[PDB]
Amino acid sequence: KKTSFGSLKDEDRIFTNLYGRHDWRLKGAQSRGDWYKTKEILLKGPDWILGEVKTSGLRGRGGAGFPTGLKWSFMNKPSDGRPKYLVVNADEGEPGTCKDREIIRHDPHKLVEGCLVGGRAMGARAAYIYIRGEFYNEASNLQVAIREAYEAGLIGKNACGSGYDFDVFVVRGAGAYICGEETALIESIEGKQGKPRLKPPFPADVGVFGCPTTVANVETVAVSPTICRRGGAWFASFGRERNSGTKLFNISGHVNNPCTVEEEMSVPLKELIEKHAGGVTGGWDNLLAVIPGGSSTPLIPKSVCETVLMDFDALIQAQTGLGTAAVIVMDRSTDIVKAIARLIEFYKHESCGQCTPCREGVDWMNKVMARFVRGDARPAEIDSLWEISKQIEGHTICALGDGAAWPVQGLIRHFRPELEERMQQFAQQHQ
Amino acid sequence: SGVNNTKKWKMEFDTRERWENPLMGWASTADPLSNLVLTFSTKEDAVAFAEKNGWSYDVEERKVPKPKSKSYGANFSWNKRTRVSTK
Amino acid sequence: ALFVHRDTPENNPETPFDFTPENYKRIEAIVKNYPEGHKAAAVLPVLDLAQRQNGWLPISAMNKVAEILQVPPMRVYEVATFYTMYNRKPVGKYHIQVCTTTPCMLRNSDSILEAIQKKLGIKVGETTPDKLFTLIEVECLGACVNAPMVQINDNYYEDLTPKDIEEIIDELKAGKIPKPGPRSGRFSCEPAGGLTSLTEPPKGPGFGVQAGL
Ligand SMILES: Cc1cc2nc3c(=O)[nH]c(=O)nc-3n(C[C@H](O)[C@H](O)[C@H](O)COP(=O)(O)O)c2cc1C
Ligand code: SF4
Ligand code: FES
Repeated sequence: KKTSFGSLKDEDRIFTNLYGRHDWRLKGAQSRGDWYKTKEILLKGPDWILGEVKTSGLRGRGGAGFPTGLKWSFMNKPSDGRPKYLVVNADEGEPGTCKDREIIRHDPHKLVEGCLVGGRAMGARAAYIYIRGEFYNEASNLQVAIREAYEAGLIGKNACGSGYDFDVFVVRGAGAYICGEETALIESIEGKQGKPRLKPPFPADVGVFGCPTTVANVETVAVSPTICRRGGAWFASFGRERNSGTKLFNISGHVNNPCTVEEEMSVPLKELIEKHAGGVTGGWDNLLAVIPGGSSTPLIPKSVCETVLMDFDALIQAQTGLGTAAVIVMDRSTDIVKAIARLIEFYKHESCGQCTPCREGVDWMNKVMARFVRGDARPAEIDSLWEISKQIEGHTICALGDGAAWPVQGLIRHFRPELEERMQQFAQQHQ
Repeated sequence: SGVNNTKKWKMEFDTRERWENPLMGWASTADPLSNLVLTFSTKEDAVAFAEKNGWSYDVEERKVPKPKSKSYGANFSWNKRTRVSTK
Repeated sequence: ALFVHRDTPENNPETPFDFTPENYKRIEAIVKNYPEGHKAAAVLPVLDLAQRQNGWLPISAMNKVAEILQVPPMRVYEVATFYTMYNRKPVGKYHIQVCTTTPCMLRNSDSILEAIQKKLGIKVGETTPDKLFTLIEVECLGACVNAPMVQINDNYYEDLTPKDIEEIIDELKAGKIPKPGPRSGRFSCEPAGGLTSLTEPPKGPGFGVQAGL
């Protein structure tokens, strides 16, 4: 067992064209190991592929972190007449998250091969890659790559000479963050408003077009071929137990070199920021708070960031979450209340409006936060806002409602003196 | 949608003339039972009460909504008309 | 900003719209991507194709999409008003979209927005009198490590300063088309001042491949 994690070697990185300095097209992809022995992987069978993903300990990289091997095994059942589909979530809408964008445009063939291998394990006839409409150039890059795979016989009829037919369609979104939610993504593909479905049924039983479906994040799908080639045991050698593998991180905000970088799971938060992002603007002592996994995760203050690790279990114990592993850094010159208030404004603009607690509650929370920014409120409203957030959390159809409540809870948990100070200043200036 | 007003049996009497009061236009009546409504646990209790008081009566059997088969999943059927075009 | 339609002389059911013969060929490819019996799945791509041909979506374009795909017009209206990339009113030739969500705000997207307004002489939500530019704020565009950034039509312009965006607008006025991507010195999402990873040449086919395959 390892005590410490990080310092991932280049030989062990999966996304080796992360920065687009090598040819992203098929020839460059093959020279880097993509599409190698895909036929042999396919001829191993869905159970062997699903075993490798289970052994790798891989968990969903879209934000929720479900164990990928178990989730994909819901599809490993006899057909009943309906087709079966893999839906790749390339909506990438969480603020702070831009990792999936670099996979699609610089390593498109990893994603295409992942669809074939991942789709084979589920017995899917095709993959629908849902990419946010704003990613037009990335969508075109992916479409060029898919045409190359088709022309080379790597997908389509008799993919990789394996006797398995598989198509890969790209469908673009039209501007909605809620379409990253797995059931709302399915609804969007079907030509409706992106409004999430209740569960049950679950997608593996009733999904896109009403057929058995699996929705998977781009990063989850793109690492599957490598896991099969190099083995699950290789992947599980990275990170803590139940926190396996490498991870793409986005470090943005008040850092010297905001960047995307691949790094081992369970790396300390401080080492990640200082080693790869060039440190906090103005020095580590200038740090105020970090949102560790995209806007939906509660912020943690500087004291927590001193020692916390970046994996699913460590961040849960710190009262937050890994999320998409989008690290947003705020230095001490930040107006923390405004920064969080802007995130609630984001959720207010993205709420699909379907269900009452988020249609009405998020808009309500948005109004209170705007007053809290100016201090035009009473301290008794802080506890009220906490209770409103708890009335949204766990009572909505989808997790966007949970995602709007958690950032508010993070602000109140760690920066209540700041909120009260703003109110006290306003009362004097307006006495 | 509340069903709490459909639990008990009622006994009411036939409606009779109401006319306009010449002075004010108020609704006048000469029917002393115009407002009488009695409540019973069962129709047997209601019938027994009516019989001993000499009233002729009509009994209407209780209408109970039949059990419906509901399935949220049917809203997304692959090949059935139950698929909904909007949510 | 409204979500009800009022017929005007320039936007009514009789406003001319029809897909060009080439666009009808592209529609067949779109519709063929979906299982038979589920043509409605083509509403989003086809509705966006109408905007690409026309620039925006008059009510007559929305009606034409409904007719082609045999879906009730209301269901096209619902999609048109739900997704924010659809323009139900005309937009300038260059739709400037500035991200102002917290990660871009933390890196001074306000300066970018103020620089644009000062140069173009317009406020957010407005179109220039020449009808060349329209300006709006948008939520996260998925390029947060490259903040602050804007999207002009289909392209991203990244790591902007007030000087960079003003140069991009000057090129657009001149009729040139600026190259997308970071304007700071780097090429994409790599850390500035030197790669901290992927410095070594990547391994070739078969590296680390487990035994048994
Ligand atoms: C509001 C909202 C937005 C989401 N956006 C994304 C997204 O952009 N990309 C993504 O992979 N998952 C997103 N998710 C999570 C998905 O619903 C789902 O958990 C994920 O796609 C499953 O893939 P995975 O198991 O491989 O992680 C979002 C969820 C919510 C509630
Ligand atoms: S929580 Fe919000 S986004 Fe999710 S279904 Fe309810 S209203 Fe829609
Ligand atoms: S916050 Fe602006 S691109 Fe993400």
